[PDB]
Amino acid sequence: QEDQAYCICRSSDCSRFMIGCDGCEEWYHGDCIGITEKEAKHIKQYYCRRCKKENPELQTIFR
Amino acid sequence: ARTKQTARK
Ligand SMILES: [Zn+2]
Ligand SMILES: [Zn+2]
Ligand SMILES: [Zn+2]
Repeated sequence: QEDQAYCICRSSDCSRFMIGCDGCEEWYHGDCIGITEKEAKHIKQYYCRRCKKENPELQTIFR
Repeated sequence: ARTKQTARK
């Protein structure tokens, strides 16, 4: 699995669908991280790939 | 989750 830091959005005016990581508080482009809008409706807390590297205990939490 | 700018179609 490649590092996905390139999926991070640091642009103030970006209008792309994006989801916030609850582990590092960075914004991630949804298409880049492979999460559709429909799936994101059922996500309680997203944990990005780099956060789940840092703590392999972590998993995205669904609802 | 915290999300932004969904197409919401
Ligand atoms: Zn962006
Ligand atoms: Zn993260
Ligand atoms: Zn649900």
